[PDB]
Amino acid sequence: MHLTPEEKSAVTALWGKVNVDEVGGEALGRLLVVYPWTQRFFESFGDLSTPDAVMGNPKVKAHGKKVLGAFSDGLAHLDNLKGTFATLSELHCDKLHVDPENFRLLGKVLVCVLAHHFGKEFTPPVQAAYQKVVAGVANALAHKYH
Amino acid sequence: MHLTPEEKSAVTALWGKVNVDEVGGEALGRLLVVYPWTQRFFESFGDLSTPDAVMGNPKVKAHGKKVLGAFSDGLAHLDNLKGTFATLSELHCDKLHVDPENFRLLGKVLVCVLAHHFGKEFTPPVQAAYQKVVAGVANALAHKYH
Amino acid sequence: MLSPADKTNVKAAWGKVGAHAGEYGAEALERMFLSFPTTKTYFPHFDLSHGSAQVKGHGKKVADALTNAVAHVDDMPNALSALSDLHAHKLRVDPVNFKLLSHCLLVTLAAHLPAEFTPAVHASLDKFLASVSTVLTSKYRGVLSPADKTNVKAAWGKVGAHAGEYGAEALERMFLSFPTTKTYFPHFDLSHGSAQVKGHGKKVADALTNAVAHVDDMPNALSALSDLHAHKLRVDPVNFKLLSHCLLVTLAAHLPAEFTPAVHASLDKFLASVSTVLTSKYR
Ligand code: HEM
Ligand code: HEM
Ligand code: HEM
Ligand code: HEM
Ligand SMILES: [C-]#N
Ligand SMILES: [C-]#N
Ligand SMILES: [C-]#N
Ligand SMILES: [C-]#N
Repeated sequence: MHLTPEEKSAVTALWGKVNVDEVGGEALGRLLVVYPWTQRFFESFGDLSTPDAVMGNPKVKAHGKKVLGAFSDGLAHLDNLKGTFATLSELHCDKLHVDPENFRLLGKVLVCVLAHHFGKEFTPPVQAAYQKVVAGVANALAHKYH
Repeated sequence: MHLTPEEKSAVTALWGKVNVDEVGGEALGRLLVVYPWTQRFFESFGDLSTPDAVMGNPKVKAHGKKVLGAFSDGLAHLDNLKGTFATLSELHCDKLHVDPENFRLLGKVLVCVLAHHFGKEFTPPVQAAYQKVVAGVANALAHKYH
Repeated sequence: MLSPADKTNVKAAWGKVGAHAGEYGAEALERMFLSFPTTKTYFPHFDLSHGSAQVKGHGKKVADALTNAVAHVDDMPNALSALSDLHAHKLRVDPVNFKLLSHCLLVTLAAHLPAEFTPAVHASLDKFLASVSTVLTSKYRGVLSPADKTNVKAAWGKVGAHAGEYGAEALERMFLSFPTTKTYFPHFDLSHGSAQVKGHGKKVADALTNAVAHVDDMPNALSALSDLHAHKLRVDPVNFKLLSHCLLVTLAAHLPAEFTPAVHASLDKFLASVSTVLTSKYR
């Protein structure tokens, strides 16, 4: 979408410190622990009773990385997320049946993780550039619906 | 927004049987009567205490022709709603201070008004074409906000 | 909420629908599936083809429920309890879809009641449908359980004299991230480090400190604060989820080891509650 060279350099700058793997499961597990209803999609995993069950469950981790990876891929094609997330957009609609309004919950959970793992560094102007990025990815995921 | 050609054809076909002076006055009277808190922006219009006064109010009527006049333009330039509502976007943001969430309220009332006037002719497919239009218009008008 | 005049307008309009309630319900559903396709994800098992037999059926059941609601208009929550457990607990339907259905219901009524769809009736119907929704959307992620109560205190306590400092940082993060919110502070100097934002930021966190102190009775505590927002200002509800997200990012950037999943979830539930308290009087 529309990213200023500065915020198109700030986003990529801080991502270059992001441990996609551990961050992949930190975000997905919290989604599962903060917005419980979303769990009805991931029983495929196992025991999702306690937060300790969730964060420790290896299926959640394994999936969390597959998710933060597609995300990293969306970052390589920042100005054409519609094409990069088209297939996935077909998957979530036709196969998975996910109300796109959920895509937003992962967006705010991921940002919080970035804040938690960066504190001071994750300044207000950085947050902003990020808000734009997740919103752009959400609208790409909800794009093939019909 | 992306409407099909036959949807584009349907919207315009129907817009032709529309009496802008008549619908604009009613669409705006309804906004102020159904979402009474929005009349906080039209204190200068006079007496807006009873629905009889709003619909009968001369300023309300005059302002509506303008509102719907802008709309026919958006429809006349359907492949570029942003370049048509740029002045209007800047105005609503900078001069007026309108939360863009209120834009959707007006679109809602327009669809109800068209349905009321067209009745049976306002079929589901025809409503869907129109839902695309007003969601595009509200989006373009909410673009110069910063 | 609904005025006696409002009850009357509803009863009369629904009375005019009559035996067609059943067919108007299938129509509202079809219009919805067609205008807002994302809603179809909640009905992956149905036959949504036009004039479908499964849709005619559900429409009638949806219609019977509105009749139940219209007939027990004075105690909506009571008569619709089961319907609430279903959509909230079993089905798990996002509240935003209730606005799409209601909309297609009013469009259906409008197209069928030429003489009756007056602006006054249109207004009274839109409130009723909004009440029905609130009722079926009530028992979602709610209630501050005793474990959350601890979390919110064990975390807010760890804020301390940095509350006014954080509330100001919450406001800035919101203004920068969500520009449209500045439409509520147009005369302020929203610039970084302004005294307006700092002077205002301490008030927000003071009211939040107070909400924690009176966590079990926020409705009384925040009464005049809810009148300010919902009535004197008319702040759109969605804006409150914006202020909430920003407080979480600030809180999480400053108290990391303390921002565990458990703590996170509880603050999200608390802030969600505060927002609803200030919301209420809106309609
Ligand atoms: C918004 C960001 C999201 C992105 C980019 C994303 C990405 C992914 C990816 C890459 C996969 C793996 C697909 C494969 O096998 O190739 C996946 C699977 C899946 N996603 Fe998402 N997703 C998102 C949001 C959501 C949300 C919010 C939900 C539901 C609340 C959801 C539910 C699922 C489910 C159920 C699967 C299948 C996992 C299984 O096999 O059990 N996704 N997603
Ligand atoms: C849905 C799309 C909207 C369109 C197409 C639209 C269109 C217009 C037009 C054509 C004007 C120009 C009047 C002039 O310059 O002389 C105007 C003025 C204005 N609009 Fe909107 N508008 C929209 C939504 C809103 C909404 C929802 C509100 C807020 C309730 C709003 C509040 C105003 C006000 C108060 C003015 C200034 C009127 C005056 O001069 O006193 N508009 N709008
Ligand atoms: C004004 C609000 C609504 C009313 C009055 C209403 C009413 C009903 C009724 C009467 C049933 C039958 C339940 C039963 O027989 O046990 C039902 C089922 C259901 N509703 Fe709603 N509903 C509303 C909004 C929604 C929305 C917005 C959605 C999602 C778009 C939704 C999705 C469903 C689903 C998925 C079912 C069950 C389908 C099945 O039988 O498998 N409802 N609703
Ligand atoms: C977490 C929820 C919120 C709380 C606890 C809160 C609290 C407060 C408090 C304590 C005041 C000061 C009252 C006064 O003396 O004027 C106030 C005023 C106000 N609030 Fe909020 N607020 C919240 C969210 C919002 C949001 C999301 C907006 C809009 C973006 C908003 C807009 C305003 C405005 C415009 C005023 C009046 C400012 C003035 O006096 O000029 N509030 N708020
Ligand atoms: C996939 N989440
Ligand atoms: C704008 N009315
Ligand atoms: C209800 N569907
Ligand atoms: C009030 N902020």
